[PDB]
Amino acid sequence: ARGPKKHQKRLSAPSHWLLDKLSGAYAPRPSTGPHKLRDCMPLIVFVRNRLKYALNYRETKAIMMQRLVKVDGKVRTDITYPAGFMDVITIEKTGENFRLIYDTKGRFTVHRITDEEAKYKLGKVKRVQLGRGGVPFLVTHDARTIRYPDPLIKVNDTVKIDLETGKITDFIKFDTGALAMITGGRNMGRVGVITHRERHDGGFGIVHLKDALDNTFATRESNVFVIGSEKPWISLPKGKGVKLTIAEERDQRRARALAAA
Amino acid sequence: MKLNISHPANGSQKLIEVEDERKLRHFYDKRMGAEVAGDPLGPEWKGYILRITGGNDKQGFPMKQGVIAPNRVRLLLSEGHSCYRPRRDGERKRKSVRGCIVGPDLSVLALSIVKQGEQDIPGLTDVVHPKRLGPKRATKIRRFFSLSKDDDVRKYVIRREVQPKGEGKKPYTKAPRIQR
Amino acid sequence: ATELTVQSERAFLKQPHIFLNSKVKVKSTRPGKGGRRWYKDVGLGFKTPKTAIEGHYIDKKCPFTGMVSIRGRILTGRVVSTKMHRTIIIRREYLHYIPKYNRYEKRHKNLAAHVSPAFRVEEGDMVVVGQCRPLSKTVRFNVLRVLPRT
Amino acid sequence: GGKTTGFALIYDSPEALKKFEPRYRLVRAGLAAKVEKASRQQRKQRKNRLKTLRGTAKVKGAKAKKEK
Amino acid sequence: IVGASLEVIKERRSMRPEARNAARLAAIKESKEKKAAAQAAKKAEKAKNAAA
RNA sequence: UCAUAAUAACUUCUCGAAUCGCACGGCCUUGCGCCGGCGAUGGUUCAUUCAAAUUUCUGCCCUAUCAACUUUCGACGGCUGGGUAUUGGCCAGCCGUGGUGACAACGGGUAACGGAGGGUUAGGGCUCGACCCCGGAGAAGGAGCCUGAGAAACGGCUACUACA
RNA sequence: AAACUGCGAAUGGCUCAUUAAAUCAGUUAUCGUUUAUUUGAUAGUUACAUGGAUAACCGUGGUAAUUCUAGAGCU
Ligand SMILES: [Mg+2]
Ligand SMILES: [Mg+2]
Ligand SMILES: [Mg+2]
Ligand SMILES: [Mg+2]
Ligand SMILES: [Mg+2]
Ligand SMILES: [Mg+2]
Ligand SMILES: [Mg+2]
Ligand SMILES: [Mg+2]
Ligand SMILES: [Mg+2]
Ligand SMILES: [Mg+2]
Ligand SMILES: [Mg+2]
Ligand SMILES: [Mg+2]
Ligand SMILES: [Mg+2]
Ligand SMILES: [Mg+2]
Ligand SMILES: [Mg+2]
Ligand SMILES: [Mg+2]
Ligand SMILES: [Mg+2]
Ligand SMILES: [Mg+2]
Ligand SMILES: [Mg+2]
Ligand SMILES: [Mg+2]
Repeated sequence: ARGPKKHQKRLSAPSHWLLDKLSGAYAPRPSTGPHKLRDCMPLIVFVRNRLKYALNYRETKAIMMQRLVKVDGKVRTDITYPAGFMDVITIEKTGENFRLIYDTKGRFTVHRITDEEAKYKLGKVKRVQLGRGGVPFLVTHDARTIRYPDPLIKVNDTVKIDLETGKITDFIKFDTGALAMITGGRNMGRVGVITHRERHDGGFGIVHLKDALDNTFATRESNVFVIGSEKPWISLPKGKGVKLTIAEERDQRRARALAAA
Repeated sequence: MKLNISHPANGSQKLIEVEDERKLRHFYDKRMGAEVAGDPLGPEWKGYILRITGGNDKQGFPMKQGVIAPNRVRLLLSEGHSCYRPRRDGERKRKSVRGCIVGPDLSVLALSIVKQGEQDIPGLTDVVHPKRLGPKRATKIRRFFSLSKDDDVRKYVIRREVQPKGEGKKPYTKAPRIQR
Repeated sequence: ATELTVQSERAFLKQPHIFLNSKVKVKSTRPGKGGRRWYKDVGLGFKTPKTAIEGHYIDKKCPFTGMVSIRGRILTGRVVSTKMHRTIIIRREYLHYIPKYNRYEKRHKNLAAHVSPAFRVEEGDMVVVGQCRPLSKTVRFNVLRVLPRT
Repeated sequence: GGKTTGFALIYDSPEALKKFEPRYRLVRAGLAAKVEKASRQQRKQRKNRLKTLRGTAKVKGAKAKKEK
Repeated sequence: IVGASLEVIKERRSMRPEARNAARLAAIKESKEKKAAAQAAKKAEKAKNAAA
């Protein structure tokens, strides 16, 4: 239609942002960056709508101009910067660090992390091949390209990133018995152990997982994200992604409420 | 039919009124950018040769160099042409311009002095006007004053004086911030 | 297929980038390297027919010894027309469901595909075709296998 | 009822208040004075009028003497 | 030019090289002593400040 | 016939920084000498992001007083090129005689933009959808083009027709 | 201030005339292509610094008429 779009209509924004249908007609329209538009976490939504540090749009950019907030150790100054999975958000003046990770309902949640854990990351690998001059390289899920990798590393694996020097320090193979977290689909946010994998020539292979409570589910290969073999490397949020049914949630809700008061 | 005479050497210009046609007969049928002798204009013009630079039609349209016609023609003037100032990138507009052949129809001629004559003009060649700006680039400053490779080009720049409105304070000096 | 001659045209027919006039003779098992006929394997459990590797025909649209890759849907049908040159028409039949009357009706569509000289195709035979890039105005599929006759 | 609910902001220093507060709130407290301006249409009308002048638009009376 | 009348321009272009040579020598030593003065001022001041 | 590498050559032929701002520092042969930090703006190739253009499968209302249609001057396919960001009867030459149809083609009507969906209800249905969300098209009617990463743009230009 | 240079003005907003396998819906492909901007990597083959123009500005004009423009002098 004679060029690219630059506006986002409210009621068309991604659902997992939890935006009220009233109070305006438009949406933040995340800018282009390392993460897809459909599944990203704009910085203005995080600062203003979740932490509630900034009252409105005008004061949200006032914080950013002071270079107070940074992601992955580098300061970002645009309010609609697309953050995504595994990203580390650090605010030094207030003194806490955040990691963007899904809960069991398929949306981003606030998750405190310690300073010692806020200095590394991990990401799924997308492709491995030879570049210009014969130098091997690989690219991760957040558009990080690194030259001279370990020849044992193949596609679909995960690598631990220093995030200070951008160097791979250890990796996990993609095979049965690994611990994985889902990033897309209806089973979004669940955590399980890979049971076995079935492949179909012509694309769209599927993997079968198993929950901690002996529940079973399946997903496409593009939505499985290995985060460990045992004792996952990152710190999982509260609930650990067990996906209680609706019956237990109301049972747990009243039990917790009456026990406290 | 008025005449616009300019003196590039002295930087002076003047406008005169001419109503007698036989003095202007020798200008007819000449082309834009040609050489003509100013003798028929008057006794004071002896020894002068003039260059035809341009003119304006009676309706106000200007002369355009490169089109051979005594009448005026419609053209599709693009960017970089003479009588067109585009308002937008890539814009092309159709306009009308008058030819480069001198004729009785035009209202004003523009011409300049090429060679000085023995006599002087009362209001044109008896006065001079100074230049406005000196050189600003580094190499041009060196060439103007014939300095050597290392002669501190900073010290040789031209600086004028200006004073405030009514403060009663002393005037100060202004300099051109040498580039390169 | 039946082809009288291989070079029967204005130009000279040859596989691209297969060099044929070398002073020194070297014998190699590789298909295209030594200077002999080149061919590839399509995949998806499709086996190269014997006629392709040892034949002399030249075709730039055959999935074997050609410059076309097969990717997309795989379909089946019955041939109804074989009266063009290296092109056939297949008939596909299915059943459409009408919800109000709770029963089905018959429908059919016609498809055009490219047939290689490796196969020999007659009327009323079942074939398996694979999708490829547009080869003509109405040809987007290529013949892959000919099912045995009853 | 006899109950009322609102919002409150507490600032570290008076200078920090004027740096982050919107101007319209300052006028309410009396700290700052109001801005005097013309109507929205008059400002727009003047803006389009200056698109027909090129260079030193402040004074443009030099063309009054062309008619003599 | 408006900045300098004609007598100024030819006076500056026709200045004899001896005057120009003196100017270079006068300027080169002026900066050298200026640089040396700043060099000694800072090195001594940091010593007394550190001591007291 | 992928990534990448090597050899013989080629080109009105590219790119590989003559650009800008803060800090005032460190060496000794003390020369208006040498070295040194963090940013801005650019730059060749690969990757990513917002995309865009084409493309596979199946699905639309009434009408036979519409039963045969398509190829003058491409209608279906083969081959060598031309053109395009690329595939392609998209176009130019040469050679075959094909393609759709009673499982409703082809043509005529539509007080017809399509869809998510609105109204009315035992179940099965009937009817409406210009209109806040998504996709397409247009700026009085037709055609042509400049600039640019992106337009056959009209709060851009050129011509004819109709108005003024 | 002015003016040159860079970027945007191809998004929004309005309307339903044309359109009956066409638009469109769900589902595939690009091993058949272009891509400003954003993000991550990445290029050893006079020099202590090269050359001519032009606008703003000064000054002289034309036409009943327009966001029309002429010729002359600086950077
Ligand atoms: Mg695939
Ligand atoms: Mg290759
Ligand atoms: Mg071809
Ligand atoms: Mg038939
Ligand atoms: Mg309808
Ligand atoms: Mg209609
Ligand atoms: Mg509608
Ligand atoms: Mg209507
Ligand atoms: Mg209404
Ligand atoms: Mg109208
Ligand atoms: Mg542009
Ligand atoms: Mg349009
Ligand atoms: Mg138009
Ligand atoms: Mg309008
Ligand atoms: Mg418009
Ligand atoms: Mg920009
Ligand atoms: Mg633009
Ligand atoms: Mg629009
Ligand atoms: Mg309206
Ligand atoms: Mg870059």
